[PDB]
Amino acid sequence: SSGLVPRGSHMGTMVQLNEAGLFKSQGLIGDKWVDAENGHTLPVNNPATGEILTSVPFMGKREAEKAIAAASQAFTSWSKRTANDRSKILRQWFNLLIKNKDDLGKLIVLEQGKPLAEAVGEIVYGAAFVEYYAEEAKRVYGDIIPSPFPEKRMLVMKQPVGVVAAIAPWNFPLAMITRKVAPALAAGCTVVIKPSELTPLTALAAAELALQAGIPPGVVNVVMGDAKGIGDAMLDSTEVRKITFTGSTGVGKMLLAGAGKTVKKVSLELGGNAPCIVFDDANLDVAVKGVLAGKYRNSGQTCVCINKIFVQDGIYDKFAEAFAKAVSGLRAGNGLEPGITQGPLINETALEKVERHVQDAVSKGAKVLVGGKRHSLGRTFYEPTILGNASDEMLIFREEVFGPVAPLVRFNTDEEAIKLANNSEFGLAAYAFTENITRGWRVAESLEFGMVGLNEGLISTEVAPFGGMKQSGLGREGSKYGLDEYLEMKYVCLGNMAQPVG
Amino acid sequence: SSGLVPRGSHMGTMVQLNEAGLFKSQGLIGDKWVDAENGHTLPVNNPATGEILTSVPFMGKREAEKAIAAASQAFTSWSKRTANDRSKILRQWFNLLIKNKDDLGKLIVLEQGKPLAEAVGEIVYGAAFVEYYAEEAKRVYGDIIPSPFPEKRMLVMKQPVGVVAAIAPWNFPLAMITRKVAPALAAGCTVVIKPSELTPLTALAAAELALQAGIPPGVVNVVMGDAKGIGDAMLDSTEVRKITFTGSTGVGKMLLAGAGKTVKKVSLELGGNAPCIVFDDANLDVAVKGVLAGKYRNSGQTCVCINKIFVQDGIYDKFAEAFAKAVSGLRAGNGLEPGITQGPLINETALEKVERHVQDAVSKGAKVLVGGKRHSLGRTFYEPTILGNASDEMLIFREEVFGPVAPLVRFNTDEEAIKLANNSEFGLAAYAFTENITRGWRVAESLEFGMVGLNEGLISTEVAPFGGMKQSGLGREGSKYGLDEYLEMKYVCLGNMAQPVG
Amino acid sequence: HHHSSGLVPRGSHMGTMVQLNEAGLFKSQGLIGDKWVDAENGHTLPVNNPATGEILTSVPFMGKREAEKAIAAASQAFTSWSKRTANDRSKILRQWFNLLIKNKDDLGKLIVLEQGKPLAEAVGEIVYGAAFVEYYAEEAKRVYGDIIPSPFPEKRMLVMKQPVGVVAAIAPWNFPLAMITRKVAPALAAGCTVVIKPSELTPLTALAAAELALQAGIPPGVVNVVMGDAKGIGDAMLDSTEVRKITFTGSTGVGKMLLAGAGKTVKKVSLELGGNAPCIVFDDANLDVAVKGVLAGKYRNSGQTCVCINKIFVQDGIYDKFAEAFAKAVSGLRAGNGLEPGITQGPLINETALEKVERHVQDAVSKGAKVLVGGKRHSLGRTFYEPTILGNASDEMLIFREEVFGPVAPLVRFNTDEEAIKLANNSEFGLAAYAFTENITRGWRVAESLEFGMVGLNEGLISTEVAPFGGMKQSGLGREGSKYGLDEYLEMKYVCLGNMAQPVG
Amino acid sequence: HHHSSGLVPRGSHMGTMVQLNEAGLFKSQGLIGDKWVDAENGHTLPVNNPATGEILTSVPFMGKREAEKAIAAASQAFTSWSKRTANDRSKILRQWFNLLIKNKDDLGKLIVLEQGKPLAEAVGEIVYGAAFVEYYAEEAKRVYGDIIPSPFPEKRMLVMKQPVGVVAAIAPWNFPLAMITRKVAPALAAGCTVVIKPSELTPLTALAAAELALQAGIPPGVVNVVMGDAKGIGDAMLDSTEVRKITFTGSTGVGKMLLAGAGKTVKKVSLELGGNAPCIVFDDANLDVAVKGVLAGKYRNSGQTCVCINKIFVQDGIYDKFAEAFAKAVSGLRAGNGLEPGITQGPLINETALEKVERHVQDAVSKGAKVLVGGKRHSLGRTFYEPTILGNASDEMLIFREEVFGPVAPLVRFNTDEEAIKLANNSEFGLAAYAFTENITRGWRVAESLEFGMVGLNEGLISTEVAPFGGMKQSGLGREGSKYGLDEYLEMKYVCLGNMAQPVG
Repeated sequence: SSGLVPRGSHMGTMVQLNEAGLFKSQGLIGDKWVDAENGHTLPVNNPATGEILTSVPFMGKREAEKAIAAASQAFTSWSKRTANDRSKILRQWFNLLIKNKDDLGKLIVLEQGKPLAEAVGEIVYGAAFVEYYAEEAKRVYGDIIPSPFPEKRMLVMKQPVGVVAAIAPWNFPLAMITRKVAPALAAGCTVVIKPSELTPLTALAAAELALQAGIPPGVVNVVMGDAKGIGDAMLDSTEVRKITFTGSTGVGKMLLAGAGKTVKKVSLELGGNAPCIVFDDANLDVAVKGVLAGKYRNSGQTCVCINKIFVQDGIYDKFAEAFAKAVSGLRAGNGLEPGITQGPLINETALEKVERHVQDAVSKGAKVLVGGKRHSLGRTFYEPTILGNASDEMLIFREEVFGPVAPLVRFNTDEEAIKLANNSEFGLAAYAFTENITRGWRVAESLEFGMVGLNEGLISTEVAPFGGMKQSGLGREGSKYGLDEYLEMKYVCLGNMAQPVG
Repeated sequence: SSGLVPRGSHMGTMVQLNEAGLFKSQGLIGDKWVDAENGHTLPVNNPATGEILTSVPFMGKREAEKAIAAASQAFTSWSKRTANDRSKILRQWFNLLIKNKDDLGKLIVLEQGKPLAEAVGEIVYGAAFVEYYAEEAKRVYGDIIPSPFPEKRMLVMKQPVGVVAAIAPWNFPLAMITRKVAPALAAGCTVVIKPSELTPLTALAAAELALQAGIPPGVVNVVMGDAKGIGDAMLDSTEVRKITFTGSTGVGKMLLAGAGKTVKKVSLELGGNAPCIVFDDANLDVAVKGVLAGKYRNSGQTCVCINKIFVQDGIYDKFAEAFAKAVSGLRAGNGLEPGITQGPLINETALEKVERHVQDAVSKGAKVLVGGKRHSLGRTFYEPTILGNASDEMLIFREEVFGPVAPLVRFNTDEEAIKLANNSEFGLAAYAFTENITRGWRVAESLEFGMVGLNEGLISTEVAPFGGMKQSGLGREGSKYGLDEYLEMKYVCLGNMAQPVG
Repeated sequence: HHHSSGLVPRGSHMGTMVQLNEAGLFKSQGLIGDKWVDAENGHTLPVNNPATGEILTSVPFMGKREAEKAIAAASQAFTSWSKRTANDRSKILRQWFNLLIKNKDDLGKLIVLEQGKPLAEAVGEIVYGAAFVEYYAEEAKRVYGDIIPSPFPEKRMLVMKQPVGVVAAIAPWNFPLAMITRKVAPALAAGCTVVIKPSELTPLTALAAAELALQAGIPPGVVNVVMGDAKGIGDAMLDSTEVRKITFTGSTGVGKMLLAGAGKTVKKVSLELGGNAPCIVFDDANLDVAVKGVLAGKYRNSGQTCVCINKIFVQDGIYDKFAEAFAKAVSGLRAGNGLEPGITQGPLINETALEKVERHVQDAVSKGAKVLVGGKRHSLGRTFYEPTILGNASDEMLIFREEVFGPVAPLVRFNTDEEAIKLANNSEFGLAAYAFTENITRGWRVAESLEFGMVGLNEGLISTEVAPFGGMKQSGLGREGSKYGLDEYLEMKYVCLGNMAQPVG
Repeated sequence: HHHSSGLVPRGSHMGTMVQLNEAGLFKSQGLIGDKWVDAENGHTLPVNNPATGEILTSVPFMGKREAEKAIAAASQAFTSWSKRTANDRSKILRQWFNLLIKNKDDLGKLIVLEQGKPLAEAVGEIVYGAAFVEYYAEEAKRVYGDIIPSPFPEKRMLVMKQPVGVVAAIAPWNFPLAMITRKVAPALAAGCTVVIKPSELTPLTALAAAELALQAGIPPGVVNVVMGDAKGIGDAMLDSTEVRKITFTGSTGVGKMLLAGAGKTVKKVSLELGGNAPCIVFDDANLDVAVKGVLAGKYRNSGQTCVCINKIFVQDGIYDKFAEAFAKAVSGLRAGNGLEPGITQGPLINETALEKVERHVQDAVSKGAKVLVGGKRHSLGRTFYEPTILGNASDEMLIFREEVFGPVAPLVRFNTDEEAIKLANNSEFGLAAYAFTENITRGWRVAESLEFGMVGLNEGLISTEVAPFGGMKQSGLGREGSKYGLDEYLEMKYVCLGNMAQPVG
């Protein structure tokens, strides 16, 4: 035969991305797109097909040092622009992300696997942080504080902290980049970001659009490869004043310890193990829809995912039946195909963890209501699963599954469920469903979690502060408060001041 | 002879303190004043006389664990009181500190050595944090954020973080206790505090007055002795959610690293190396008075102390002459004696550091204008000193002296002085003197320091945020912002909400 | 000196009056600057106890001349008071707060004597009224200015907030202490001085409060108290250049005239006027909570509160059970003299108030309302009225359309949520409203939908110093209580610094 | 169709008018709901170019009936507009902002044609006026409510902020675009609808702005524009129940009447009235900064700004050097038609304005003032007046006491700082003031001391959308620009939730 023999299954999509200038195979340091110093690379694979999409550089310490130096050089000028000037440029970036949302969504699907509707939704959500902080840049207010000394006047100024090092995970290849880069740039900081080596392409496309928006070279730098070597260069640098990380708890704890030697500002978001309480007086349809959305978005691979569901005795049977019917409607497959609502797990390690959790639960008495095996598609597709008769001795109760498995734990009293929900070292998201005003407010107040969905399974938004309590993190992303993570307060005391006349 | 043979030189003062119930020889754990588990003790000595004032317990890990358990038990009830209820109790504590200020001032003099006027001033200043946060407790405002989803409503709540571990240094035996304890208690947290083993008595007296105010047992706990063992118990505890430390940079960096393993919230204030810029157009009298106060308060032993003075070429001679005349008016001695304005350095290690700094400067060309030797009183008294012709190669330029030594560095241009002032890893206080509005605002904006005194050498106040940039710290103490260090934000998303009618 | 001498009129509660007089809290003069004064012509007005008819004392009948002198004293005192630190004003205001609380039992008795409410409610009013003094003593130190990012590189932008100047305050009779402190405390905290005209019906409590202000160290002229010819005093307040802000609580008709009159000198005006509070009891209300809440929200102060429930809309499914349980609750109330323990309803303030209540009840019964409990003057006579419930009320009744200010609760049946909310919003009033529902969606919806400045949701007692109180529509302008209450007494100033330099390095 | 036909009056700047008409920005009708309309009786008023005397077009002469119809359209549109999300309103307002900026050059020319200012100032006004639209598009999403710590364990306390309702806005002629957007942008952002009456002297720019609002997707009835009988329109705005807030910028006499009239329905009112801005040049001013700043602060818009410098107090030591350098600066100004490049002074708006300027100059010269530059009508005639400086001015002169609104700068010598500050504060005006000093203590002191809503310190050009603008004393109520500007269009609501439970564990 004669004809095109593609190496991959989605060449038309990759060609369209490349024609749009959104398909990159190099990192970004200052005013250049670059390879690693020795030309080494790593493959980026499509999780639904196994195919290599492209190689990207395998960078380390030296490239990270060069990126930090570029960011440090760019900081002086960027930080001294007016807020209005930074705001205009950031809005241009926001507009370009939205203009390119359909192609950027497809790029997320290719490298990370989620359904196209979720990927395009991630562009809209991620871009919203850029818009939000473009507006908030102009609202970094200082204070004039009444002085108890007649001869003194007291001010508070808020100024950018300096060069920021940012590390982002694979589960939201765009939004985890903008949630960190947007506030940093708005405040007047510059950044060195290390996206996940599993999903770097979307970060590179976002950086290309930042350059097109007029973000000066060196304000945004993107490096990837040897995550440990890059992270150590970020921690060892004097010029890096702040480090922001989202990812695994074990890695985050090491980063936080390492940041202590230079007293860096740190914000981080780590593992969660979100409880969801369905009370007897929940609106059943609202609860089923909210739990389905909160558990199975991104095939369970979200930091705010519902991990365990406590269901009150009176509603248990009706909830379990309606929830199983809802879960049975999910469809796994390649995210570029219409009607697909579950993508593959990111890799074999993730699949093996899901299988370990399910095997442990079934060995301790859990009942498989739906699913409980690898999907017929193979690879890293796992059937959406519900485990009935779950308990506090199970691995899935104690640890974050990060997959499409919903364990149900029966409970009797409200106090019992709230105390169980609060009995862990996690503190990211939690959820509750009840129609009663007193009960709803009480549960929301009582839960020891940074976010609470009350009659809501989809809580993500750029306007509100997201982050963890206890061992789930430090600091917040989104809202006015997210910008404070990138600022230093300064108290200025003016002396030898005079009394007003007449 | 017949008659009283006191062991110390200030028995009348110690008897008056004891009669007032302010002289303690035990720690405080829950509802009991306690010894160490094995009865071991450490002496607390008067630095002006060498005499033992009293012994206090030499506690460690086990007592710290018991104090944390008491704080954890007390937290449930204290955190659930209304803000108004906590506020009333904290105001009672504030009133008792002020009522007892003269005796509490004398206790600081005995254990730490500063002049009585400075010690009574420290009570007024330290007590002011108690008042401030009693008022601010009622002003922990949450938010209602406009929701971009018509069917959702969005709230932000702010709630106490939990048990706090606090470590305080010796240079402000009262104010470093209240700066940490007051916001923690106001927010609804409970505390375990380890005062300096050099100056624990004032902390114990403050805790006695807290009990008299109606602060419930276990809300405030005070332990001391094996600082490493106590600190390790604080870091290892799950229940300790936040740790606040003021002290040496080396110890602080180890604490911050150690806190990473449980993802604790940390705020800390470390070494500073404050530059002071005297421009050619400074008001000479204002500059001399401000530099004298900012350098020599507490014999130079303040975290915000002026460490190095940059003096512009045109004013150099007139400043050096007037400043030497001002420094020559200082008088060293026992802080309980009238007219004394310089107390002894805390210990022999501090004296040896001062001597090392002076010897290094003189070996590199500095000119002793005033002082430059141990005072005739001996012990740890050091003559107030001025070193002319100082330079950036000197130990005193590069490191925190924490003593009564003022080095003068000549400079030519404004830009030169600002760049030199900003060329370190310190970032706590800085000072500038200029009569010009443009120059003054410019220098205040340019300085990379958490606090700036502009035509002011005495900047301390509870109403404004104090803390460090770069390697000088994390977080702030004082002002509305100080309370945020003890709170966790919670976003609550209400779903299935209806549109307003008509 | 012999017990038969008549210089002090003999009467009931003489022991209480003697104890108040001994405490320095029983006054028969106004306060202008550093003097307690009579009116220039020695005219007076009597203050009578509404439960007994007995004279308590007389107060001056002052007018224009005395109001001008009080304004001049306040203007003279403003210069120094406004330039004190916030901390200095805060300390003095806390001393006043502490004195009010120290004297609460005697001050409560004084409110009972002149206004009539039960002693427990009067002592509660002292605690509530004094709370504004404490709140604004703290808030004085929290008048924050701003530093705003400048879009011009060479400029820096600040916002300062400074006291407006002399304030004229006019207070009504239903809370003789709290209506004084709600206005005086924020004004003083900001650094303003005040001329206050308390109600001529209940002036004694204001004078006692002013004596305690002087004892607290509030300098003479910072607080001045005048009363008598309300129109003449009000016209002097409006005509004065130096009065920069007026604050008024009282009748809508008088408030509208004051607002119009303030226009000629462009004064800042805050006011709180008539309300006509609807209360919606939905079918899914917790019955006990609704009954208890409506009982409290309607009958406190015998219905004489600005935020009192005026009309209750009850959903068809809960109507019968609510009406029965509510009648049983109301039957427990007991009218009498507020100094007698066990009494829970005092007399209406005067005969005009009683006649308005009788007019509302007669109109309702003539249009088909059913008297479920009460509906007549109490056997005690004077201005005591039986606690009343009118079933089968409608939108054509005077009590539906106008503020009754008395112990009468009309019940209006409704079918749908939307019907009740549209009905509740169909007036020019906009002060308080109330709703009872256990459902989260319905509760938030009703609270958002109601066109009122305050909403009680599963709550009949909403008053607090920490939250902003005031009216929408024709019920008022501005707010009292909360951080926002202090802004009524401040002027914003934008300061633009030019020729500024770029930061170095 | 033949060039000799007279349907379109021939004249100067026809190319510009044709380009504006082609762009959809040249209107001869008002806007009520979904229609562009004439007055009910077809009456009109002409709009003439002040530099040429030529007719631009006519606009309707509307009155009470049309204002009532506009209010009804705004009331109908309010229900839906107020219930959109803030994000939805923000997107639409940003589309309007972008359209104003896209059309800035043509809109600038339209301002020149009807109002007369130089084209550079008119295009600058579009950028400044449009900035309010952008600012409040962003601020719409930042209308934050509060959760307040409750002193009652069983209650929770919230503060919500919701749009006030239909707004009536009245704007003057000196900034034909920015005075429209400063009022319309925050109103729309909050969720209010508007009826605006632009100045009958400069209505075209408002109509162009409203066409662009419709193109942006602002629904019909959200913005309505009426003009003609200003008294009849204003009375319809005041008489309407549905108008909940009035905002007015213009003359003090008219503003005081509107404020008085608003009292009968207890409307929220914000207004900005006459100013009489003092400018203090201290002996230690940077001479160049003061000269440049006073030049800009006095002569922008030929002195026809609300914040224009009205009187300059110059300290004895710097007087001679300032007067000499300032005269040299002023000599550079050039009067003419604003469409001619190089022109920096346009004509005064009308003959009444010119006569007031002549009255002020004649009064000053009769009382001893020295004409340093100008002091007569410009050789161009019409309403052009020579830029003038009057030396040796005093407090007995009309120009010291009253707002000149023209290109005349009077200089008053003073000796001490305290003298100048007391003099600057001795009026009933309170809008802008200015000061020039290099000293930090003196600068902060003067800024704190001045009894004015805005202070320029070493700055003669202070206008910005990011900071609060408005007057103290008789210069106004409320603020425009900054986060605070949005509060003028909101009502606070306190919601108290009762029967709440204690948190668990």
